[PDB]
Amino acid sequence: IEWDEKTFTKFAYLSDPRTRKNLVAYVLTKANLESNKYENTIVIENLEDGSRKFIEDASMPRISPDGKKIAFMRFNEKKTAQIWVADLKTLSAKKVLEAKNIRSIEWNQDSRRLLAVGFKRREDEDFIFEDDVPAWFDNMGFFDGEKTTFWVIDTEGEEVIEQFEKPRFSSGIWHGDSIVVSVPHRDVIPRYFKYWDIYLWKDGEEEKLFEKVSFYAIDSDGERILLYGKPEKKYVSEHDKIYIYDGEVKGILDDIDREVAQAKIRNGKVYFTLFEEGSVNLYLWDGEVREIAKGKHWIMGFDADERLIYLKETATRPAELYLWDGEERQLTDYNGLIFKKLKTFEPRHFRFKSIDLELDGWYIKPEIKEGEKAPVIVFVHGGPKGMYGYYFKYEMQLMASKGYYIVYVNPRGSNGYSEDFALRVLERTGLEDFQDILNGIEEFLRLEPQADRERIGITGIAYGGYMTNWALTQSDLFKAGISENGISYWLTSYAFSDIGLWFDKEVIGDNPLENENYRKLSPLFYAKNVKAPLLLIHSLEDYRCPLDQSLMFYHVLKDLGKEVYIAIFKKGAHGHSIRGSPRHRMKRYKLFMEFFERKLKKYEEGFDVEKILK
Amino acid sequence: IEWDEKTFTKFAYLSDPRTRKNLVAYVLTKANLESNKYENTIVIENLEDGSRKFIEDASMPRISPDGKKIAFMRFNKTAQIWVADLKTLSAKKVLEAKNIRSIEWNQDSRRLLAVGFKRREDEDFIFEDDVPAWFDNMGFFDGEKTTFWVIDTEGEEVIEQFEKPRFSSGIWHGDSIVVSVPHRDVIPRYFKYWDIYLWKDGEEEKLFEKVSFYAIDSDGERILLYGKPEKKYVSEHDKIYIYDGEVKGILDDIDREVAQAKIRNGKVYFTLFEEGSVNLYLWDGEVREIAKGKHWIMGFDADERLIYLKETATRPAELYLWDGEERQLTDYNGLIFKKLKTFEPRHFRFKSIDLELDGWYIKPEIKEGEKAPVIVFVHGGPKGMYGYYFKYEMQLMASKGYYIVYVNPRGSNGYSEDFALRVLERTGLEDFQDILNGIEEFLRLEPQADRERIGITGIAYGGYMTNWALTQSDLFKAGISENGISYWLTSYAFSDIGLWFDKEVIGDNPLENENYRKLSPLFYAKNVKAPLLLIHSLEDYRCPLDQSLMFYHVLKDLGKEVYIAIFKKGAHGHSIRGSPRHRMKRYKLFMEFFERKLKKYEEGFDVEKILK
Amino acid sequence: IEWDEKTFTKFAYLSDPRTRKNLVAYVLTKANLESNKYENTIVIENLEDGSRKFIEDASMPRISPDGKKIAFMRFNKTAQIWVADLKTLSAKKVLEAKNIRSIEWNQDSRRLLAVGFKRREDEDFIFEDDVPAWFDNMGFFDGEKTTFWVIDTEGEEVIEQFEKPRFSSGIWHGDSIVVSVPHRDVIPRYFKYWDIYLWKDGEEEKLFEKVSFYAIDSDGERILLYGKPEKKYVSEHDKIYIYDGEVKGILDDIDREVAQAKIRNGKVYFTLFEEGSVNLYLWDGEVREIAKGKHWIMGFDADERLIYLKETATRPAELYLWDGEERQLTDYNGLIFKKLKTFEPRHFRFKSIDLELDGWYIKPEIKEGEKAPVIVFVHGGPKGMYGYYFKYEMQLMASKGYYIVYVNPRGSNGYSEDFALRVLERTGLEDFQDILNGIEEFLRLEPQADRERIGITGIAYGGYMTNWALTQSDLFKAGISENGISYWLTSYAFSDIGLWFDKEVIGDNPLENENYRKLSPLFYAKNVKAPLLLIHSLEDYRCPLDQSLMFYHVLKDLGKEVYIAIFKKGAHGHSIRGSPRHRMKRYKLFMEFFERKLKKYEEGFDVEKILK
Ligand SMILES: [Cl-]
Ligand SMILES: [Mg+2]
Ligand SMILES: [Mg+2]
Ligand SMILES: [Mg+2]
Ligand SMILES: [Mg+2]
Ligand SMILES: [Mg+2]
Ligand SMILES: [Mg+2]
Ligand SMILES: [Mg+2]
Repeated sequence: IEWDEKTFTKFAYLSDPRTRKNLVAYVLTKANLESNKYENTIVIENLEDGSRKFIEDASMPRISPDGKKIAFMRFNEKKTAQIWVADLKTLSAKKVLEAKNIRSIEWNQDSRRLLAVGFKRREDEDFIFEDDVPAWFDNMGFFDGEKTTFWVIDTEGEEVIEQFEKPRFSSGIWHGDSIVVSVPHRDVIPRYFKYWDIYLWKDGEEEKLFEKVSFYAIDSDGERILLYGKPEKKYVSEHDKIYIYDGEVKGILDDIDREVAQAKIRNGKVYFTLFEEGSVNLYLWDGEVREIAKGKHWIMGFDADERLIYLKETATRPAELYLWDGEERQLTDYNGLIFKKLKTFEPRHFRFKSIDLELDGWYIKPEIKEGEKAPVIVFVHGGPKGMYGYYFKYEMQLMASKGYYIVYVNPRGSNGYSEDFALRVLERTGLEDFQDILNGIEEFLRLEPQADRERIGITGIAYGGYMTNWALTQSDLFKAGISENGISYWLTSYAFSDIGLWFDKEVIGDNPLENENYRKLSPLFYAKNVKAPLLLIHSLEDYRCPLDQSLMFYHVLKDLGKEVYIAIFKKGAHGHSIRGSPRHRMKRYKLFMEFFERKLKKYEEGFDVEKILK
Repeated sequence: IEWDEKTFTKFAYLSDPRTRKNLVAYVLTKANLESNKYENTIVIENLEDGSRKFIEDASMPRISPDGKKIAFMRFNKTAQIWVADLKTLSAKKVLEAKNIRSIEWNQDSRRLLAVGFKRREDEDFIFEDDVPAWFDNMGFFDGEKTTFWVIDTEGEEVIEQFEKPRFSSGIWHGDSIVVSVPHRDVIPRYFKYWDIYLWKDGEEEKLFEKVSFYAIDSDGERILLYGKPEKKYVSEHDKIYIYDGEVKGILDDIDREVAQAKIRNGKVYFTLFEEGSVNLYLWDGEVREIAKGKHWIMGFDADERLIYLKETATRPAELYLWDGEERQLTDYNGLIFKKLKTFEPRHFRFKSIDLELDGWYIKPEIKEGEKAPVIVFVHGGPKGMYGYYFKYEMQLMASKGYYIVYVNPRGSNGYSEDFALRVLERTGLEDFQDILNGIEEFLRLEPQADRERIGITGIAYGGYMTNWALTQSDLFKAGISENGISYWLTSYAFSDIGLWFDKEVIGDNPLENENYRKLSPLFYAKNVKAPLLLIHSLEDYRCPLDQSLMFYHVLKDLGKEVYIAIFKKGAHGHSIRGSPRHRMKRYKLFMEFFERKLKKYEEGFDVEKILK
Repeated sequence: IEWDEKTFTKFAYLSDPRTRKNLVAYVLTKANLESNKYENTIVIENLEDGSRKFIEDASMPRISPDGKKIAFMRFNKTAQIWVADLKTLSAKKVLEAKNIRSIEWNQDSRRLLAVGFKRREDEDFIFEDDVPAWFDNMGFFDGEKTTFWVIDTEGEEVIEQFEKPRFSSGIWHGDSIVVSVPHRDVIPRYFKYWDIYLWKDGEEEKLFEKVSFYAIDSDGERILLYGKPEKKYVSEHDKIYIYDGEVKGILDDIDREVAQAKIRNGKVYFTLFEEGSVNLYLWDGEVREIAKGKHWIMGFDADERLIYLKETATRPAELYLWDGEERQLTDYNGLIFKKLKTFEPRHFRFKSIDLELDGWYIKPEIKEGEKAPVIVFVHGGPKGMYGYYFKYEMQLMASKGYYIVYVNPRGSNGYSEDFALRVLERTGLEDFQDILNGIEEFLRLEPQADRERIGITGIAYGGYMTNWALTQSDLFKAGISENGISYWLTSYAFSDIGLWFDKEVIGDNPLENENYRKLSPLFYAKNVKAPLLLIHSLEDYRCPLDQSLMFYHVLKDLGKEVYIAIFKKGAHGHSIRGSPRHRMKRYKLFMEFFERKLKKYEEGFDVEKILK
């Protein structure tokens, strides 16, 4: 009906599509605000006639290759997950295995065995013990000396007939009757996202396929293994590509310089998506690269067996399921009725010149009077290699409905462009990519006289949050800001955060203990400069950008007599904005709105959370 | 009985002594390892007859001024104030109150003064508009404000309430309340400046503005202040003053710090940190020593009688009475200790730079022809003090065949104010040498100590000094650093006392000032060749997890041998104050790591096989 | 994967096959060690699309004759009868049922016949006016009578009920019910004589008076009877008969016992005990075989199809279909038994006294030039049979390096009737010789078997043989005796089946008969030279606890080395039917006891240390 902090609860969220023969499966997720829980329903849709059947309180659908049956997960309260198998015809099901700590399940070609990947920890009640690095990872909790577990599960007898473990952050996939195992390669310390060793495992014995390469195995058609990466990388920020390995490594993407978002191989054909200029598009490789779905949108996921299906999300609509027969046909409209009565604001794309480059930019125009001006919010995506674009961004439609101009850009370092365009940001953070945004703003103001230049706020999460702190220390233009799970100091990010030990050396430069860049590019040392009211938002479970990042910056700013507030969420990780409990997320949305309302649209003194939140 | 990780559970811990007339009240606390809980039993003794009655599962005893009745607390999740007639010990639930930090009797034996706090208390998120965002052992402030309740114990109602800013305190003075509040300039000045008000019937009058002391007690005629009238540094020795309407310092001739003190009918009882001891004195208009020697007086109370809790290096506290002489009231742990070997430390003086410093060591039972390894303890601080109190680890490791050694480097409490102030901005320089010197001198008096094996451990500042040691020195063969500091800058912007404490102890303009990076172990991490164990807890806001974890992460990035154990619960003091099962595990770990990385080295550390 | 105490939990156990039209249904059972529970899942297979569908946490599948619906039970302490539509498997709850032992469809695919029991159910005490006071696996009778309910599954009501004496049974015959009730003279004669009635609408006529068979099945024109018309000994082979109102025995020229039988459309499907095998046959008016080989057919059903469970010495049952050839329907354990080694027993013939006997032995993997210890297993009985079924302990111990050796002594099932009758009042005489002689022939065949370590073990009658062996012989270096017999007199008076069984197998006039003392191991106890482990369970009324405990106490009084393990739960059959955790402990115990007293003898058995 109207846009507010709850409206997101009214959307149907689709995820994790799967297909075999003429069947499609996916997960329907709702945010239940009353019970404060997410509900999951696997939907199984027959092609031809649109008929649906359901598996309630379940997720991770996997359809057996023979299309006779489907495997899934139910989660528990008692804190344990169960693996179930149901027959596809009647949907009667049985409980196969009770498994905690299971991150994935994949069918074998025989529609009998499953491959489960998971982890084991030390699990002492009173304390965690760590001999390795890092001590934690975001959304995974404290590693507590975690290792990777592999289970070959028989769904008939319901037993684990094979099990072995590997180092932390390994992964595996079926290759025929054998398993392809990717283990992060270790020199001084495991080199994550950089180098892997790859093995071929069958019946307790393995052989090494690759030594210290830059790619890992994401899929197999049983003849060929699909490799995701480059064979070798100078920078993890380099565009990931895809390779087919028959015993020779043949890259099919060499001519195309873009990063591969997602890929799957079936029957020698390879379906994959790319980041391009704010979009994520779907292509097929039959031995030539062919276009499938390309436009202003993001393809969130896809699967192909006899048929090709994918989820398509847009700037104004959450994902719906589509089928491609050689023409695109839309299979589901879940949110059709809600958005019939709900106004959406489409972003207008513009080009602008910044230094030596021409960049992409977008703004949303609220409804205002021909005789009046509107306040502006500048969003800055996480990164640096994140990308803004044609996906669905809640806050943006929210604030547009409330009368704000919405403006965002893809500064150098962003994904969706040339590899070089991305690498440029390296040890450049806060210099050129910040000018990119200021120039994007300026071109925007010129395109839109009705935007009031005197009220312009800025907000961002993660890297965006760092950019928000930076913007307030380095510029006079912003009347308000909201910084979330950001970075005020690069050094602690290097030592503290989950990925800090590798990522920072690359993005901020080497020799962190010495290198003066770390204090030079960090907003924390520029604190005396901030003249704007600022809200900091953080979450206690976020190991990507740890609590200190927000809290130090807040404490110091307060010591300098600045106006700043900190909201610390008791639960939730780095992604808590989208992934936290519905009630949590709602309160954040309410806070986000109200701050921009009282600090930007019209400035008023102080912030009273008790009175404001009701 | 033998010494191990479980041995601390067998001790009776006494606390919070109280007296009115001839009656004595105190708390008996046992650590139950099975139920993994602490058990509290209020014991009430008749000064004669030795007779003991009890109040089960309760604490915070307060005896009425008329000694007819006693107030106490029972904690569940809510706390309840109870009142029992002392004669039959029959009791009634008076007020059910969560977040009450204290209770005190009005002179009339009717009204109570209860000092709590109120917070925003949203379930999903905390919101902070003030500083700091948290305090160690108090949790996240979440906009905390101080509350004051005047409770009538008869009708059982709250007849008065008002609130003050965070960290405010109050006490009874006659029929009014003395309210001390932290003074605000930009941010509240904690431990530095206070405004003091006198409060009655809704109206207040400001007694003091921007003073370095606050009101710690009253006899109702006079007000006892704790602090100085003005301080250039918080690290200055805190003294006592009698305010009758004119401030009079009674301590002006003694340069020492007061630990504790109270006023009863014109007379002032107090304790001082002196050279590794805490001694009890009485001021009747002259300073007269009551209990002095090698020990700590951990608490005391006096009305018609003077009682106190004495604790020594070989023993946990017991209750003592003094008439003209000392008489030991209770032996709780005697039977147990009869069966347990105890080690008295040996006092020794040493030369460090220009000063003569105190030192101590404990000598194990050693084979006539053999040498023993050494464990160096560094106390919290900088203004903490080692001495004659009871340190579990020391006894434990002693009975385990280790040399125990510790010193009081400059900056330590218990000496001249200047002796303490010397450390300011000097952290890791002079005091470290003081430790290096004390060590040498020790090795000299004890040739039996094996210089080839010397370890070091410490908590908080002691943890920092441990880190510092392994970066600055090839002397130590291993270390255990608990809740310490690898980096001073974050200690400034992150922890609870950082904003002020760091500026004074480290330097001003922290963002610029290079001292923060120079005295910070994290930058010297390349220099560490000794195996290190890093210990932390998730609830400690004094020295946040970043201090231990960043250090551990960096060291691992450099290929050093290091380990980290992070306790899912507990604050800065979790080692002593953690849950029994928690504390035992830490003891067993502490124990095993010194065994395996120091006494006889070995490769790797397996916490699974080693714990059980 | 490796063989150990826990390996049995990795196998899928199928039971209770049923079929109608093109449909098949059976029960999948798994032993869950973590939850310590047995899990059942009804599996329904279509012979059309070769597909599976499931009914979770359920058993007793019964498919309606028209193939449209399936009835089943869910237990938990109640039980409930459900009905599901076979196409979608949507299910509705029909009747909440306590004490229902069986359910069967009427030809109308509407009504069920439930047979069950009712007792006195006093909370504090059981009261018994009949015999016996208890039955193994049924608990104490407490006055129990058999109850019969006719249930309409549409309206979900009991339309008909009546009751008969204890141990009565019934089956549908057309629209009527054939009731078999035990014939009473002084006490009911169980397993000897029955009276048979035809019951409809509250009315009954008597078909048979005091006959030695009862009614097993009906095709609605014909009643299948199981027994003989007249048996002198209950140990006589039970045969099958067809009653159209004249009685025709179909097996007359075959002297073998029928294990199971069913009748559909004038044809009779049945199994036979033959020489270690249980084989499937059909009778179309001439006996013709279906599945014959080294195997046991554990169950079967026929309507439009013939399906059966087949189990072998190396594999648990899998399901098969017979179209005129055998086709394997299920391999549940196939993947497991790729990675798990199994041992096919070698069959051998030997001579004993006047007979030629069957024997089997498993040869372990041995270091050549060295020898392996032996374990003789004795089957229950005496009319039990060893053979081609799957015996866990045998696979377990063979994998641990033991020879396994067992025989069917005279009195065993699966040979001529006279062969079975030979053992009567002979227990411990000839059949024990049969075992000794078999062992001797085996030692010849396997010179690598070490005759200086040979153990012996058995359950029930086999525990009897184990006791007997240690008192009657010097051959054995150790033994494990489970739920056996030391003293026959108490077997007769105390045990569930004693009053009839012991008169037939041991002898008549039990109180006056010297055989009861003479064949009892207990009276020879002074003879035992070999360490012995006794195993019992408190719930076994087949061989009551005194059997093990008296033998134990006596042996101790004589200074012998003996131990006793008493399982707090479980009946006679607890080794297989006990709770998974229970069964695991039993296995671990069995294994470790043979290891430490047989393979290499050591002093003492410390159970707290030996099992985890
Ligand atoms: Cl299956
Ligand atoms: Mg809802
Ligand atoms: Mg199951
Ligand atoms: Mg990448
Ligand atoms: Mg009351
Ligand atoms: Mg002080
Ligand atoms: Mg019903
Ligand atoms: Mg029979």
